[PDB]
Amino acid sequence: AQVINTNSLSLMTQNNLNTSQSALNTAIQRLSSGLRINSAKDDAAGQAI
Amino acid sequence: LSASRSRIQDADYATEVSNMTRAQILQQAGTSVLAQANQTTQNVLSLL
Amino acid sequence: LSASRSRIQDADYATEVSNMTRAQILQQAGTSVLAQANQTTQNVLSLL
Amino acid sequence: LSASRSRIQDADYATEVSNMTRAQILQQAGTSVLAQANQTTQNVLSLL
Repeated sequence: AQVINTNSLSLMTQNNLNTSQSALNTAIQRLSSGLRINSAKDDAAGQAI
Repeated sequence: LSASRSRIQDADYATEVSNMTRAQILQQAGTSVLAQANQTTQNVLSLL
Repeated sequence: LSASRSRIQDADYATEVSNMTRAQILQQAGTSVLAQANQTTQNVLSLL
Repeated sequence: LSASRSRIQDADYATEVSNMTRAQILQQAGTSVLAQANQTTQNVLSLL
């Protein structure tokens, strides 16, 4: 139905861009840094060893 | 949740546009008919 | 700290573009409907 | 294994772009024809 009050396709697309941005962020981070484990977030056990 | 609210709440256009046009035509028809019915009793005067 | 302040303070663009668009369309619709509703009372004069 | 999952799960682009185009033009045609249909019944008012 043609409703102009709310547009629920732009909502989907907006909610969908974020999951791409996240991967972009991690990829750019790793390349410049020079290594893989930049925090304890990546995995806890490897950092300790 | 926003999508479900929109379904319960919003208004569709084509429906109301059609209803509006339909309402206007009956207005004009009623006004014309009222004038026509109103001029009826003039004809009695001719009788005298 | 700078990242945190940015999170609290700065403004997205997709949301605002969407809101601006949906605002303008309503404005145009409202003006047209206003003209339509103004033209309403003409019929009464024809009754006379 | 990666190749096989890709074969199952991914989406192709030529097909979707073509579907999008063919869906938009139909929507425009439908809207114009609906307007044409709505404005049809005025001629009845002429006959009074």
